[PDB]
Amino acid sequence: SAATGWQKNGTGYWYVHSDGSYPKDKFEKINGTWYYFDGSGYMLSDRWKKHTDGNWYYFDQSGEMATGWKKIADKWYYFDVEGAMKTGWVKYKDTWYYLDAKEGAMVSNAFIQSADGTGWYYLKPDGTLADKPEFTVEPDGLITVK
Amino acid sequence: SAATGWQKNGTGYWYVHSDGSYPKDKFEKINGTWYYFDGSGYMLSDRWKKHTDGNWYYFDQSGEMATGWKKIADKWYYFDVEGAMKTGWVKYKDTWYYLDAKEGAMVSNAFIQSADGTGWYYLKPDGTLADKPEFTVEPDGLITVK
Ligand SMILES: C[N+](C)(C)CCO
Ligand SMILES: C[N+](C)(C)CCO
Ligand SMILES: C[N+](C)(C)CCO
Ligand SMILES: C[N+](C)(C)CCO
Ligand SMILES: C[N+](C)(C)CCO
Ligand SMILES: C[N+](C)(C)CCO
Ligand SMILES: C[N+](C)(C)CCO
Ligand SMILES: C[N+](C)(C)CCO
Ligand SMILES: C[N+](C)(C)CCO
Ligand SMILES: C[N+](C)(C)CCO
Repeated sequence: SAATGWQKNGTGYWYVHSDGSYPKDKFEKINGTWYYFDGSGYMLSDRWKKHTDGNWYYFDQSGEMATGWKKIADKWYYFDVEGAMKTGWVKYKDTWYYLDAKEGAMVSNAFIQSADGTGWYYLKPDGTLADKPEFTVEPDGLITVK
Repeated sequence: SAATGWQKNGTGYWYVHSDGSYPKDKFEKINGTWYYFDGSGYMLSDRWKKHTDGNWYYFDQSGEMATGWKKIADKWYYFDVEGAMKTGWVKYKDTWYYLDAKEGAMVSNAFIQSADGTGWYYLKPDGTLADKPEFTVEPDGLITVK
């Protein structure tokens, strides 16, 4: 906790073990919290990382691995309990949400094709699933949903 | 997960067990996360709670018990790992912070009297402890610190 723990040489943070010594290019758990250190010892803060397990990870300005829902650059993302960004459907409370399969951001006000390519799910403006959507159709074929 | 879990009757969220039944006026852990439900079964969201253990707890709009640093109404608070709002000194990374003993918000740009009433600690504008503060004094007795 003096020459042994969180260190700061201007550019960023690194961390010192009694002796392992300082993590680089890996994850580390520190007082209960996961961080990632770049190839040069420096903690990632406010940054996306695409890991070796094919997952996307986010680290806040503080360096803490994101877990659960997190608004980032004005878009929602859900991260599983082990910090992996999720895509597709997720259960949150009483309802369902859908996260782009490409960028991973929550989708809203959209039709999502069903897995078997046969049908659709509508997600409202706030992103929730419509359990009971309502349609109206005008003569030109214009559709409103609610 | 249908007539058995997160429920929503307009006013707020309540939660149904196979059969305990629905928590009221207590904490509950649900899929790894702690919530609090008022005397009437409803999940607290975006709210301070003063618990029966004499601690202050915060619950975000989502209802999640706050843990770690959390900015709330434009002030910082550190919550211990079990969600109890902390006061006094805390260790964060390479430095120290001080949280008001009264309201619990982080203190910045201030002198804090040492425990034994004998000396002082200065915390900068961003709230960090000054390990090496510098003073200058003008003829009227005016002091700058840095
Ligand atoms: C150990 N440092 C983080 C200071 C530099 C690594 O090259
Ligand atoms: C200054 N804090 C410790 C409050 C957090 C900065 O990310
Ligand atoms: C979409 N979220 C569930 C992340 C929050 C909405 O309040
Ligand atoms: C399990 N994590 C992905 C959280 C880090 C170690 O691999
Ligand atoms: C509940 N949904 C069917 C919308 C998602 C599962 O694929
Ligand atoms: C998936 N991200 C949005 C995190 C980066 C682009 O691949
Ligand atoms: C939360 N409930 C609606 C189940 C109880 C109200 O008295
Ligand atoms: C232990 N907690 C305070 C986190 C909840 C139950 O009291
Ligand atoms: C080390 N400080 C004196 C800053 C406070 C610890 O109780
Ligand atoms: C007493 N607190 C400042 C902790 C909460 C605001 O009412």
